[PDB]
Amino acid sequence: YPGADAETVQNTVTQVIEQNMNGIDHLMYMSSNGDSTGTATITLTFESGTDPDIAQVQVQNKLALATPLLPQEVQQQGISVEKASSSFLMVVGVIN
Amino acid sequence: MPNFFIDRPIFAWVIAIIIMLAGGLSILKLPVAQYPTIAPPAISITAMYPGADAETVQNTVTQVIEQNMNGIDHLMYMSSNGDSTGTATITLTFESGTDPDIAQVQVQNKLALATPLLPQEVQQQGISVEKASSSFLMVVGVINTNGTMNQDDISDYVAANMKDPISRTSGVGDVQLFGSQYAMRIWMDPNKLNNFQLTPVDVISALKAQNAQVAAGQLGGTPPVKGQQLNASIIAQTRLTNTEEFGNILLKVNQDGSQVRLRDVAKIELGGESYDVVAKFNGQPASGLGIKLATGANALDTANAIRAELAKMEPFFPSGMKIVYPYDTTPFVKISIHEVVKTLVEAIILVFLVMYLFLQNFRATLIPTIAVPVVLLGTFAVLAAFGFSINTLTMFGMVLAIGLLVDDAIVVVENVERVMAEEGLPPKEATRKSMGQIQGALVGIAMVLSAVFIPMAFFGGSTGAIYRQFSITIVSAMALSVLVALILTPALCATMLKPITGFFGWFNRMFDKSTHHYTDSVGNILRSTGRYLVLYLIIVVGMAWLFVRLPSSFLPDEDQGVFLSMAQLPAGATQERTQKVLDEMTNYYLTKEKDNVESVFAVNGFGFAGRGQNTGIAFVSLKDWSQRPGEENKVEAITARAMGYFSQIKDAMVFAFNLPAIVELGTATGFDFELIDQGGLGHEKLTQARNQLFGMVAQHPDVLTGVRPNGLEDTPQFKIDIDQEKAQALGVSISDINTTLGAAWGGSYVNDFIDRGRVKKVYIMSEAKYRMLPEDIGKWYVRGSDGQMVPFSAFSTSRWEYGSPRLERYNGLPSLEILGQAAPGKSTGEAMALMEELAGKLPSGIGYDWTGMSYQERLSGNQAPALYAISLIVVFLCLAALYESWSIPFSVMLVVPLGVVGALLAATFRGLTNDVYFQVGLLTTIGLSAKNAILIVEFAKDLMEKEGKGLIEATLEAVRMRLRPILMTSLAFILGVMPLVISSGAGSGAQNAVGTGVMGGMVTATILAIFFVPVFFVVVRRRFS
Amino acid sequence: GTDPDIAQVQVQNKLALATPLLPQEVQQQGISVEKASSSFLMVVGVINTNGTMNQDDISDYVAANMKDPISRTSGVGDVQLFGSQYAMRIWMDPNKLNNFQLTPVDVISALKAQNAQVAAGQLGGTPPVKGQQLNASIIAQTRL
Amino acid sequence: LGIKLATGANALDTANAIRAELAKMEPFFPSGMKIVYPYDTTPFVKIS
Amino acid sequence: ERLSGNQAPALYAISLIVVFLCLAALYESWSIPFSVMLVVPLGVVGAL
Repeated sequence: YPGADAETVQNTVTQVIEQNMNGIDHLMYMSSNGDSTGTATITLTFESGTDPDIAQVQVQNKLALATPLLPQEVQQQGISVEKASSSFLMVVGVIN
Repeated sequence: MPNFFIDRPIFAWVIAIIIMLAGGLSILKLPVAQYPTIAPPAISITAMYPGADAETVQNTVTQVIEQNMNGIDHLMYMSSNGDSTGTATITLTFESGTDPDIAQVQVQNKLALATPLLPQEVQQQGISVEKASSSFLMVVGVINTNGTMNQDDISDYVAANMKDPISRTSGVGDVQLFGSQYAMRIWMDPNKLNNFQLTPVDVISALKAQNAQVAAGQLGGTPPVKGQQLNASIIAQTRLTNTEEFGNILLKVNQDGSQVRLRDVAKIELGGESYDVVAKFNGQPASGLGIKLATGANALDTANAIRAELAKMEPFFPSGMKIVYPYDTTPFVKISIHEVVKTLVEAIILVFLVMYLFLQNFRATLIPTIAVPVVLLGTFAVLAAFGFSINTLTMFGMVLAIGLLVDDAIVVVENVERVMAEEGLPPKEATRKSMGQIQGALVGIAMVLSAVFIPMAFFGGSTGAIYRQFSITIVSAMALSVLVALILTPALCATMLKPITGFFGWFNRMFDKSTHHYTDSVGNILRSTGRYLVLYLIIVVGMAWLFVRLPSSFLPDEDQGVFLSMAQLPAGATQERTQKVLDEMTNYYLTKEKDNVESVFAVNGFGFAGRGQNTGIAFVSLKDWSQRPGEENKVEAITARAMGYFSQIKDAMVFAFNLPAIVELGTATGFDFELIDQGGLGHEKLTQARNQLFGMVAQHPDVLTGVRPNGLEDTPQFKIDIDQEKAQALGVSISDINTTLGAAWGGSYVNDFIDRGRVKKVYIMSEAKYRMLPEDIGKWYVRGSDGQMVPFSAFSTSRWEYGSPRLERYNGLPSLEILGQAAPGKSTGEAMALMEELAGKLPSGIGYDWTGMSYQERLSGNQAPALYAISLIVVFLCLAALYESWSIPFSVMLVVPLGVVGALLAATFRGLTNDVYFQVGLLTTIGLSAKNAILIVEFAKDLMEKEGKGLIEATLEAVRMRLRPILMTSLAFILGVMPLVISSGAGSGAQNAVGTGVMGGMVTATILAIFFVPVFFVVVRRRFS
Repeated sequence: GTDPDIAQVQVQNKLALATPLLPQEVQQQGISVEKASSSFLMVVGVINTNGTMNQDDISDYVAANMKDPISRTSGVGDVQLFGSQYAMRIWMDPNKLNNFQLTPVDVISALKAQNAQVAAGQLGGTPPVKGQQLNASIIAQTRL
Repeated sequence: LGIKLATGANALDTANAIRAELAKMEPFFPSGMKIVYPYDTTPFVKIS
Repeated sequence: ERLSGNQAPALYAISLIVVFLCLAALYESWSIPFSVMLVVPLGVVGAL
């Protein structure tokens, strides 16, 4: 949500999405945060064993009922849903 | 096995204990819901186009989405409709059993690619893709006792401080809101706008620019200048929040020098997003949340949590609010579940008492009391393995199985009891000999019964979903019972049993006399087998004659405590007139039925058939069952009284009706017809065809009855014609008239704003008093090229014409929903087929198609005889294996008509129907009518083959041996399921259907079988030497 | 062996991050993400014995009344059409346009202004004023 | 119409359904119009 | 880490019982398994 303070992005974007994301199958805990840059990322952690591919479908499916309520600007930017990993597998440094 | 565990009692207990623990653990994890998934998955695509006529939602929204719905897997039929309020839905029904989650995302994805094609307003309002198959767990409604705030305030509060905690509760899979939060509403004023030389386009432009947001970036963000020491983000113009701040929006600066602010040209207030629906509660404003249930969560538990969380926030409600629950399904589930456990515990007591009446020893009656519960707990583990969930179907599919469980415990124990007393063998050795007589038969019973219930599970459509619940429960329970009757009961019998006046002394004396007389009667019959074979034909025709005469239904209706009440007003009736009917409709319930009706959720402007200002609903909630004694205060009686009174109402087609048994589906009674327009003739020509069909079904009043439309008849509608030539002459852009006309009257959604930590819409719309009559069109002014305003009367011609407030489509082509039902005494198959012939002579290019239940019945009906051709043959093969012959199995199969006759006679006399419960009711009677016959024959064959006794002598001994275990099975089972017939309280519609079919069938199955199986065995054996 | 349906979701999930960046003309025409092999399963030809219809009148009927149901039948990924559905063609005349001092931009504006169908609210729609007695939808110009 | 096959779907099962769908459209064809199948590989999956 | 500790008592309680049932089945007595299940504390104390 470009050009949005941390307080405003938290109240408008994250609050709306986080409301319409409770009730997924095998939901363990839900974390979210929005920073001054305007990026508001929500990370869901499913119960160990849930088929990760299917979990994305449910999360992606539910987000559709929430996209209209977000500010008009957010829709243009687009919302990305993809399985996330906390730490790097490796790093490939390039030097001259 | 029986001879392996007999001397290994401990190893039997361990397997019994493991099974018991499996049930205990799985009882605490199994989901509980009123019904399982029955209806096929359905996806609804709702799109709002504010202030749009009925046609427009079709030619720009519904059609465009339909054209782009390509390449979706397992799509069964697509239907849609666009009403006059701007809302169009496209319900896609998929194949039964398809993963709904994958189905929904596929439907959404195609919509996502087609979103750009839709108009700008539709995209701005957003298109919602939901699941329509699921049903509400409960509908919690909040009211306003003091009447100090309208529904909008209540709806806004609910969306802000009640929707969050409820949606975070355990098991709440989806929360819907029956309202709209606040939305800054701007009430324009044509009189004031013309004074200041303004137009609605100017108002829109100012709002779109003076409530925006900016990305100021950073102060000293990368890349910096060398030596920087500070870095902080920049905050630029931010949205407005106060209604006063909106008023100050500067709209125009007069040439003189004065200011023209918005507040001086339009009233501003916090209103609702939509005033289409006006909810009420006993005459007070209200709004509610439609709480659904997540997949795999205790329905009883979740409704307990929700009612507990709302107790936390009870003090925090602003003074005047209160929480009410017009519609809830967990109280009914509580009754429908406990009533079953009251039967599964009454059967155990009855079996304990029944055996104690015959055997007269405590140690004997303790063997079933430990062998029946082990199976009941065991089947839960097997039931939980397949993923099933406790519900009204499986439970009523398990009360039917209690008969199977008992007869697999009475036979094993009773036979052992007979041997000890006749042969005198010790308890540890009597079981070895006793189980040597029926170990083969019991294993055979498992296959034969497994060959009668398994085919039921292979049906298709909605019926297959209901049948699959009964078959798996009965099969699982039956399979375990045989296993637990071959592993555990023999161990208990030997270990527990011991070697061997008043009432019991008299009873034995009388019973001994009876059984001796019974053998005399069969002896007389077997000498004249020819005469009694005639009676077997006079009984089979009776079965066939009565079976056809039995009406066919789907599921019985039950007093769920809530019943709807439609309300339809003539064409064009406004909101005020409807609310007058909905008030005298709510007054009757609270005046003539004050002792039964609890509340009336008098919704307005909403209807199932259609939507508009001339429709209404009232979810009437009745008092608890305990406060409604007798049949005079049931839903069936109350609806009849209300229907009689509402026939006197003028200017309203009011009519009340009870909910369906499974609210997820529709009525599921009758037929569903689509009158497609294949040739592109147009809507007007299509209606001419429907009227032709309606005027031609009248020739067949004895087959088709109550054939009515489901849409809305065309009604007058204002038509405004913009004279293109005149507009150019006066220098007014046609793109400006379309906005002033479309924004002043239809309302527009300019942009969003932030308030109290939430984002809310801003709507502009003319004041209510300036957009009412046709004369008001001339009251609106639009700026010309030179700045001089012109009125709509100068370049607009208006006239009244007819149109359809609710257009409809089907599979992409126009249609006209037609509903109805078959005439009394005529099957839906003939009524359904008659319509095809009638619809086949309509003008060219007008086809048809069956949807809803009829489309499913057009597929399930094919498998009705085919599945029982496999079942009958496989059963015969199993029997031929058990008896080691081809001719003997005829005797076993021929008792099937005996069992059915009792059920049909009882059902017909009680005036029941051939519903789903009854059909399963026959199977257990048929299943438990052969289980008593398979042992009579196998004993006769055993005696004849080993001891060599003559045929007639062998059969007489066989019937004498098996007279006790037949009676205790029938006497205990009939007494066990007698409560289910006398029951008249909550959830009695299902209980009566199951109870009557079983008790009636069992009585004639027991009486006739013990007189006929010996006749069949001798006749079959005689002829097939 | 990859689940073909799960693959499409991920492919189209990523495509939704780039669709806004595409030119408007592409979005209006519509971009379809199909899961179909490049080889044709079969071809359903259509002809007319009379011969009155040309290679386009037949094409319209295939698209109008036949193409849509086929593309939805379970087990069909893509249904290409060997022709073109009808579409009102405006054959412009540069010799005449210059004569009347016009341009294609003016013609585009005229089509959007006049061949446009506008939502027009209702007569006394909600919220009404006490004493109302009639409610009828308003209709303005529609698609030509 | 050049019909393609969705990945993972049976070739002969789909072709059986498509020929069933057209049967519901043949009756309403205007005068002269007729359906001819100039190319289909499914029969080879059946005759073979 | 918290979840590991919470379900630890159930893991030992249910594993001990299953052995008792499995031992009793093999030894056809409710006492001899009670004479082999009394050595586990002599084993656990070794690990601690």
